[PDB]
Amino acid sequence: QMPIQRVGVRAVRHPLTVRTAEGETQATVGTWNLDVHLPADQKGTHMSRFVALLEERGGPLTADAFRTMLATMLEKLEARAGRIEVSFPYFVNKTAPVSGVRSLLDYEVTLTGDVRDGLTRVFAKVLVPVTSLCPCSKKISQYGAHNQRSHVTIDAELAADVPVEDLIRIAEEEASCELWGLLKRPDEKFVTERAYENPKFVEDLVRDVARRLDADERIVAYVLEAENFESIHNHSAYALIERDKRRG
Amino acid sequence: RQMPIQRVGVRAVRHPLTVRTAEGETQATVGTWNLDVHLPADQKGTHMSRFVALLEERGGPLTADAFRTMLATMLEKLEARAGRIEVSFPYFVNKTAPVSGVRSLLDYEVTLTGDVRDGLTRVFAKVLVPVTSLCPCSKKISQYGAHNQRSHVTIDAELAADVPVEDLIRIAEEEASCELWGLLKRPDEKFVTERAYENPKFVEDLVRDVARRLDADERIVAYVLEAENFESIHNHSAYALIERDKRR
Amino acid sequence: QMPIQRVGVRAVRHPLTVRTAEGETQATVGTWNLDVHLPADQKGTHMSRFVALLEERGGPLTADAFRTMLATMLEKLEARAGRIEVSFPYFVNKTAPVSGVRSLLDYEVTLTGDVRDGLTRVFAKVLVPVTSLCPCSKKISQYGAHNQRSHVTIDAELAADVPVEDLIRIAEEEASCELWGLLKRPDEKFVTERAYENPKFVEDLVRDVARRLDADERIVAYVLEAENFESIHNHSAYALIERDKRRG
Amino acid sequence: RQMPIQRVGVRAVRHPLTVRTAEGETQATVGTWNLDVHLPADQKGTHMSRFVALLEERGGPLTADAFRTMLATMLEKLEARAGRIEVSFPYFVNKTAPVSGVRSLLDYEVTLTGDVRDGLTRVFAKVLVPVTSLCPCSKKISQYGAHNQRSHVTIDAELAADVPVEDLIRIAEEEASCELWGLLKRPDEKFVTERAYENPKFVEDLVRDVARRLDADERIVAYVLEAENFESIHNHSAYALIERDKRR
Ligand SMILES: [Mn+2]
Ligand SMILES: [Mn+2]
Ligand SMILES: [Mn+2]
Ligand SMILES: [Mn+2]
Repeated sequence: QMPIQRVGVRAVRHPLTVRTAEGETQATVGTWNLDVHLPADQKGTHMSRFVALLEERGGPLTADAFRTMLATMLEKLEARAGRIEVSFPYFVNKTAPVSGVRSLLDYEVTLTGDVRDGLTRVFAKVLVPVTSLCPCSKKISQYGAHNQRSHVTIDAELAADVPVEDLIRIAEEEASCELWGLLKRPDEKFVTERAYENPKFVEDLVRDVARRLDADERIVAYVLEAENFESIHNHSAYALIERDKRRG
Repeated sequence: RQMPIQRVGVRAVRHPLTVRTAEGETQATVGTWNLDVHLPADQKGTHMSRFVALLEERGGPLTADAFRTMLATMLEKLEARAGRIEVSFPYFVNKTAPVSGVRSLLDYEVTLTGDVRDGLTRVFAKVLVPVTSLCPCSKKISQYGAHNQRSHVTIDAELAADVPVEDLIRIAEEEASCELWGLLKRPDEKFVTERAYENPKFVEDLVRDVARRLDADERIVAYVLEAENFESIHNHSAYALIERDKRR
Repeated sequence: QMPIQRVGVRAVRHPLTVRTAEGETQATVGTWNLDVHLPADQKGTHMSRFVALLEERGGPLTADAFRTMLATMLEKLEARAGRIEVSFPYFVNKTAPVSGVRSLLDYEVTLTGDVRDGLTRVFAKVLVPVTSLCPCSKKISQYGAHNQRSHVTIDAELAADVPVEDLIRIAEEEASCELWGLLKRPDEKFVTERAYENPKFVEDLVRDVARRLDADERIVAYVLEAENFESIHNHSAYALIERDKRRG
Repeated sequence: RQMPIQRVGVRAVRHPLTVRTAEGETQATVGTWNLDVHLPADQKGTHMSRFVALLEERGGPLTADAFRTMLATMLEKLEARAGRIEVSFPYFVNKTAPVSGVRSLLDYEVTLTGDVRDGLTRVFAKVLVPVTSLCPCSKKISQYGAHNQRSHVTIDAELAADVPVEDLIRIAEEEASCELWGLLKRPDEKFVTERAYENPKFVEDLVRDVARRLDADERIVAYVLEAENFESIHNHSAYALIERDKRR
């Protein structure tokens, strides 16, 4: 006797191909969460149809194909509102700072689509691993400064199409240092020095990243998180910034 | 860096906890704490150290009113005007088997959240209840048998007035095809298998039946109800979400 | 002043391509654990070299390439003993029982190589999701019978090259019913009936699977596990069988 | 089906636990239990129900001797001659900060295993100690700074004579670059940053230093020691394993 906002399949693991900024087609494994709105006067959705769209679907998952999948799901399941969400690991070939030795780095990307109330919204979320270094530990200590691996997460509601790599760079750029999978000894020296030279508190990280998200038209709203897995503790330091530019 | 941060603090701090039962008995459980505060735009950083001190000093059972005293003490000790406390912990209920009566303990995952922002104190209670599901379709189409799977019903509830988790569990255990038990006897296995078969329910029916009972409690202003069936026939889960705010 | 049996990198996520029994090349994401033995008179291994073998390596990961990687690692790291281990999700296009509707299913495959004491050993481990159904619940109940999703894991030490798909079939074949991602209504009926018709206890599952591993020459030893995620309980039923045919 | 099963029983049963401290104080913690028995070849199946009954009836602190009484009661109640009990739980130790002395609790993950097979009773103790690591290479090559990461040292120890976990933690906390604390003050952050810098250690050095101290305890017949550095500079971990059996 009541409508259900989300009703559908969840945790469907299924192969995916994305297209890199470099034009390459990247093959990965995704986890899909496809759901639809059920009108009160409807007893139940057709669950076999979700798995069928995933099997029928083909090609690289471009921004346009993503939107075409959301519409195809609503037409095939006979719905007016619904959401599609896929999570997958994404890889970028990076270049070491001094040696130039190429190596891959792994990011976690979640892509979401949602049509409700005649409005379609696309969301880009990337978790970017980075190195942080406390400025206090550096300032009060004769030698050394505590450093920890950090996870910067950018859940951005796109006003225009934004490459995930555009969000990864903002993260790596405003971080004390960015992670690389292979580092030569000349490279270990530079990363250890540049981090010490650029110590940033979690409040500084999220602030420095937010300013650049603020200044981007393609981002109408975003949730920004930064977690420092403190070496000196068994807990983490956490900071979240929420901004909807449509406010006002 | 001239920008406020809605949430800065410590994350994933495990620490021993004592809570108060509906009976008023105290249960000892381990908790994972999240303590964060709002940071003004002209403030460089909050005191991470103080958040842990509040956990070490705090003692005694975690009564609702005690949870509200802690949220104020946090703002008072970290010199903030807004902030949130989150704590999740396993919760046990001695259960009575349906036919034999053999007592057995069942575990649940409870999360309490308090939040002060814009001069409003809001308390939440989220519980995960483990329950059995049985497909109405399998039962009708098949000559014999009916596929059944373990389900997870999650009730996140903003409580205008305090409500025991026991009260939340009941709405889910009662509205499920059948409740779970740790110890069952041959008499009790027959009842659970027969009763579940006699009350088949789709993920859509389950959330709808739990919503109607959550809609009828004055204490619960708002809620986000989730039901996930781990389908035996597939390696993917069925899902349904109902969100209701009684203010709107 | 002492040797270290395993010393190296761990949790290196990195893209992988395997070749299916159907000749196809399957692209997936792997997690690598590459380690080497350190002689007492050696202070430390070269960790940058592990990541370099992964970046340098190419082609589908065939059984032969896997062995050639283990040797290349020992030669490149200047070791006499060492281990390589990659974990990745693997997909098979299955056909529904009555409708024939094709759909993918996801398995977790771990491949291990180890050279020690002049002996090289290759191990194949596949986790196969399956449906189980209690024979007691069926025997003591007027209607219905409890059914749960199960995970059958086969860690087999190969005496000859064995396709992972050969191990997945043994698992799906001796199970009450095998999982399919897309099932039509004719298909739901068959899977619900065949399971009820073939109820098997966890002790029966592992026994029925072991007999077929026993009778396979390509398997010199294996660890077999079966976990039933009981619908009627919040815990699981577990059975493990260990067999080394070289015993005697 | 004419084949023995080395391990049949229940898995992942969470249940509240009380353990005894080296001080003799009792600590309340939640446990996840694994109770299995050996099944003869001519036996169709063990009684799953009895395993949970043993957990409900059992009370009082989990003293070593009490753990050994439970292993016998299990074989006696399930009518078996071989079997294993495993229980893992968070463990806390009030810690004292190095300069200020501010007490703070730190958590560890402890796993106790008992095993009767071939008429031998074997007790084990596995603990995970959270510790900080600092690279000796970064310290030498770099002009300023030194990269540091949180590490996990795991000691699995077959105990001929009972040993408190406190004794295991000490060997790891002492042999690490620096121990972890929940609450630290500006004086204590300086000490930890300086001390860790003053005692750099490679994953290989750490396991080697912990082994020598584990080799010198008569109570510990055998052990598998693991050390994993979550390197800040990379998204992958350093690893080292040392396995020693003092019988061989
Ligand atoms: Mn710090
Ligand atoms: Mn069904
Ligand atoms: Mn049963
Ligand atoms: Mn290093």
